[PDB]
Amino acid sequence: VSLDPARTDRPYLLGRLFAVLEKAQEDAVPGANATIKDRYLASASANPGQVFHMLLKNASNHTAKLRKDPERKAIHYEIMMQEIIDNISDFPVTMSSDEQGLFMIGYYHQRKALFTK
Amino acid sequence: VSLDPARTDRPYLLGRLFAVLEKAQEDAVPGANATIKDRYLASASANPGQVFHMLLKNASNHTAKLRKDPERKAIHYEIMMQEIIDNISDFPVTMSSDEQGLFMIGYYHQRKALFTK
Amino acid sequence: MTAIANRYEFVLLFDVENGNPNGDPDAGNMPRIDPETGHGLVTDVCLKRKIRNHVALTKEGAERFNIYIQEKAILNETHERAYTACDLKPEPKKLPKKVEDAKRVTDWMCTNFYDIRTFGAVMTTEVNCGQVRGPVQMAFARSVEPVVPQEVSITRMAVTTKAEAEDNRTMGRKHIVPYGLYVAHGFISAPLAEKTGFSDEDLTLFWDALVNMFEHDRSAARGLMSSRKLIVFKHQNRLGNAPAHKLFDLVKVSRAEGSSGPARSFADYAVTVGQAPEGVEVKEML
Amino acid sequence: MTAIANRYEFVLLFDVENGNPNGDPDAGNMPRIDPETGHGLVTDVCLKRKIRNHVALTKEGAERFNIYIQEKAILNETHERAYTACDLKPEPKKLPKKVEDAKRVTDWMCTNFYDIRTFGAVMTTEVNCGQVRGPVQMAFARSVEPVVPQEVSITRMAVTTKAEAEDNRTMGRKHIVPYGLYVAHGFISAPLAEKTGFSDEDLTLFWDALVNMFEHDRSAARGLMSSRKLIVFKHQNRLGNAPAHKLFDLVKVSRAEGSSGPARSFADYAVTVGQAPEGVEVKEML
Amino acid sequence: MTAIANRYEFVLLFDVENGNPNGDPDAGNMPRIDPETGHGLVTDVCLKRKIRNHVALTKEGAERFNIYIQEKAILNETHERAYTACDLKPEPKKLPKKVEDAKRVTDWMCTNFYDIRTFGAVMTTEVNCGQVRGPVQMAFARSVEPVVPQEVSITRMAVTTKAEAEDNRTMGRKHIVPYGLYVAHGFISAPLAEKTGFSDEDLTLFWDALVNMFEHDRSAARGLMSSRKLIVFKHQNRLGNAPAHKLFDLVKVSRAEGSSGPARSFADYAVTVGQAPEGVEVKEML
Repeated sequence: VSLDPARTDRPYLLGRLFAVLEKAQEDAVPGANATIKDRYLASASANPGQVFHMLLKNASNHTAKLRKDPERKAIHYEIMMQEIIDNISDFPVTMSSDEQGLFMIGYYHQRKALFTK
Repeated sequence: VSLDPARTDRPYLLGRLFAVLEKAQEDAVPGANATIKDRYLASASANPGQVFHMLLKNASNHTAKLRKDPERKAIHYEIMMQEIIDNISDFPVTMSSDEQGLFMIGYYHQRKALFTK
Repeated sequence: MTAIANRYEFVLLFDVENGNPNGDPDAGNMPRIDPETGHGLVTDVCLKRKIRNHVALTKEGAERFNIYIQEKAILNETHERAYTACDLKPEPKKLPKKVEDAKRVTDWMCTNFYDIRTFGAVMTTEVNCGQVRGPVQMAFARSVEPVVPQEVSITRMAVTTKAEAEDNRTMGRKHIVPYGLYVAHGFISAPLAEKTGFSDEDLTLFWDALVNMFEHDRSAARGLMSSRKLIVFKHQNRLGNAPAHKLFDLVKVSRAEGSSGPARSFADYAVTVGQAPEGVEVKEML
Repeated sequence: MTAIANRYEFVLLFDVENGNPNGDPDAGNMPRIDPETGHGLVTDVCLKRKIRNHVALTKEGAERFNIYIQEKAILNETHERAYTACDLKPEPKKLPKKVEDAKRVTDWMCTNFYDIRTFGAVMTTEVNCGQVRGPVQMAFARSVEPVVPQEVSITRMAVTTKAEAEDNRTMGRKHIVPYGLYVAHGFISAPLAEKTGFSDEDLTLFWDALVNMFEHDRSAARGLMSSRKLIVFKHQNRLGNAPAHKLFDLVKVSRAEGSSGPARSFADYAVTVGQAPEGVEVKEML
Repeated sequence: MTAIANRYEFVLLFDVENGNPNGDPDAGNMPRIDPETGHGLVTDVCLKRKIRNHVALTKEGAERFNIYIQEKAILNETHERAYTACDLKPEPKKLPKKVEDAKRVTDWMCTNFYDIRTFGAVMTTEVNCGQVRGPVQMAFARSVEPVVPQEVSITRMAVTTKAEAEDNRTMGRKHIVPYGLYVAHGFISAPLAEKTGFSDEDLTLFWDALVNMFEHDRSAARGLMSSRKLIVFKHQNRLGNAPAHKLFDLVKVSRAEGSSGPARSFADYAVTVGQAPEGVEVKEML
């Protein structure tokens, strides 16, 4: 496929993490008018180290809301998050323009994969 | 990039400590509708100095309970906790957002390792 | 209905005990907190809603004291009523061409609706009535110290709909704040009051609503909520004699001596009020 | 339905000896506690369940005193019973299009289900019936001083299932609070009673249930649980004559003189009731 | 009009608590942020509009203190007024050929309208009045530390026209900056003041507007905004005797000893101002 789970580039991994968090929020809370990409994309790409922690808090809450129901995907997203943050030593304080482009590329690559039936 | 036992960065150590506390709790008290992560993750990072110590006494209770039964994990868990505690000079009253992101990174790094093996 | 002649700022102190002061629609129903510092929050919208409820309850929808934002009310029908009262034919999306007609239609509802007269409203819709800024308005309430909400798991011995596994138990959950003392700031402006006709009796009713705001909104989730202090600064001049931030700092709340653990009652705090500047009168309404 | 014509505030004192007043579904069925301080908690839901059980035991399904939430009841089926009584066909998820019909359905539901009439309910399922806030509300019961739950391990002679590992003397456990005195607050609002028909006979039955709440709730999990005091503040007029927190502060519970060790009997506590404001009548049922 | 005879530079410090200092029209309504560092931004036009509002409020349309842009006016009508007051025909899309009259119309515009005289304006339209550069200029305000805008969900218990659930029959959005301390730079040019007539009374009124800019700008979405520091550098001669960047570097902002966690009040920042160069006088009493 197009997604490369072996890239291990910090912008790419952050984009993938953002995509999986958005998918988790979308699953946990259907019908919401705005998704994570609509709200925190600007802040996330501006200073990831300042907002990714709260994004992860919200993702944890969303996964908690999903694990209770007997249909348990929640665990799958949690393992994805373990793997993605495994390769990050620390969040970047700022991301360069090309790094932001790679961030968006990784986000879109991860998002399509999670849409597979 | 993976768990570094020699990171000696206070937010990272706090994240690892929270991960091990959560694992010990879910080992000692199975079937909980709400794990300690869901309940206390945000407060742990926001105000470590106010909530970690009570988590620590609860962890001591869990370690005693687990050690009472013939099975063991909880020796490995309590030695982990003590080792992490020595390096932490003191629990901050409040942490900056970047510090909280590092805390989340450390928590996930520690949590992944506990699953392995 | 002469408008007020002074500029007011006030500070309201209320606290919750084993309750959910304001749920968060996004974070499930967890009480609103600051994700970075952990302090609790209560949107000014919630306090304005409680004031509206108290006004509706105490005045029983008397003349000139109706609530514009009422339960399951249809705002466009209210706009149609206003147009009919003013004897105008509403345009599909637009105010009356003449300024006089637009002013009349806006003023009718600015007069015979209390919440529009006080907090203003945005009324541009398929039936357009304009805008009002409102003289009175409040900021977000913020807890003095971090709050640690606790999820309370509760079970139900009945079931909703028959099914394979459903007569059968089901598991729910509650969110509560063990305790938290919230501070809310507010401002009242004479010019906007002149524009909207905000009268003195309206101000007295507003104070009464603030002091007795929570006494009638008891519910299963809200727990015990009460208002503890209400300091109002009255300026001698219509435009004011001191910056608002200077006045808000006169009221200082801190831990009472001896108390060392997390707060669990209003007795754990000490509240002091300083001396106001020359042109400002300070009243401890509560 | 002649609704009550006053506003009430009551505080209830009950204690548990070598028992589990309310098990925590998360902490392995341990008694609920406030983790930051250790004070025990008993959710208002538990007290409401006990009141419902007492009402069902005493009235035994009278015409107007059925309980809407029972062990062997499917709520949606009960909702369908209301629509047929009102001669309506339930829309799959919405209320009747005509507001009068919806009011009829909700009033019918309140008329014959005592718990809906008292504590209110949420009944917006597929067979929608609306909502009811309920005049009577209660807050979490909180122990006067910290409790120390204990785990007691127990053994069984029998083995549940044939297991080759069998001797398999299974080790069960019970969670026990050596002693704890709990204080529970509550409110009754006349405005909501008027909207549901909460009458004076209902109020007397509620007082009776509070007095005899635990006397028929004996079981293995709970030890000797009993209610000790019940102070009722009846306000003179439809709305309050004093803030609720002021009334609750009158009932001061303090350690009895001559007691220094950990509390182990109600004699270790002394309860004193202060002077109620001029507009409030205080009567002591226990 | 005796124009000012000295060059000025000033630095303004203001902060917002749980507010939205300036929304982004093309990105929902989020507060403007630097797209690479996350620092908040407030456009100069916003501060200029606040100054205009303060002038209009405090002068009530007095003579020579009108405001050009005002609020939902037609500027071409103002240009027609100017032409009529000068006895000229505004028929051509160009300025009058006679340079004297072309200057007379613009001089009338500057004399009558305060914001034209202060900030300048472009009046090249169907009816043309020329251009004015504006003695007073101010750059973008920029927060001293990165801000994290927060989207707050809010509901409404009323519907505009009709809802599909006839459930969250209305869900809104509120953007707030938990805290941010912004720094705004500004310049005042003597030659341009001499061209337009910006006098000393105008400068005093401008200082007053800067100091009390936010005291009457309260709104539901603004939160609590306040002006904290205003340092004014005055040069001894018309053209000035020190580079602007040198002066602004004298005002320094740092966290001081409150480094614990995010900044949430002006007390978390320390402001110090150094000694001005030989020919510059720094007055900070404002």
